[PDB]
Amino acid sequence: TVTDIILIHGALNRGACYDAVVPLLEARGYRVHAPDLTGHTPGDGGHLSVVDMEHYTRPVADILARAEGQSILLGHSLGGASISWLAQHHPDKVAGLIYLTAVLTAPGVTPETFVLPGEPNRGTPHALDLIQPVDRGLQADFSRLERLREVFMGDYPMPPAEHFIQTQSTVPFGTPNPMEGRALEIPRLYIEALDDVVLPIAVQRQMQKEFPGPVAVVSLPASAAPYYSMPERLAEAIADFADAPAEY
Repeated sequence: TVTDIILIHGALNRGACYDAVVPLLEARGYRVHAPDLTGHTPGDGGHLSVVDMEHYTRPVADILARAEGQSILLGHSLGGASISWLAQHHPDKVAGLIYLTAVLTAPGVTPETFVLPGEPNRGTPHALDLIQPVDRGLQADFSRLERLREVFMGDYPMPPAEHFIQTQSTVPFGTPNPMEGRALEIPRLYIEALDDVVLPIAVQRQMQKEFPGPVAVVSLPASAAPYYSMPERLAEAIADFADAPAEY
């Protein structure tokens, strides 16, 4: 039944960020994908090209279309707003959702609800401090490289440029979760990064607790990027979920 595993990057990242994890899942017998979202491939136009969530997620819709069977969608950090949106529109194509220290927001709730300071257990003030506006775009603050590294990339045994883009579209921050009806019947899994300081473990829990209905959860002892510090443990739980998502 489950045929493809689709891994989806966070803000300012690219598909390639998952390089270490892809062949581990492939060994578990899956067609594994790590596409760039719209605006995330150098030479494609960048952040102003992204019209809306449909346009931003099209490279994932396209893959799901050629899928022989069912798919698991994984989102990292900001990626969770992409897989919630896709779930609404292709629930026939999706068998399961993985939120990897990602943004899981209740129906009709935007991700910014949890980036901005607020109560209870809201705010990502490390990221607001290191990611800055430009033009409608967001971009890291390159005057503080070591800070950029300990905060966003401390799990890397720095990463290579293939893993990143310069400018991020604001589209997925302001677009609210459209999941209704069948989409809420998809099994949901949240993988926590317990030592994350981008998205504090308290915010992660506040998001699991605020989503209507059950969320299965696995806890990883990682920081903002578990695909760097522990690909093997991560793939394993990803494949244990794709082996039978209704019962994990």
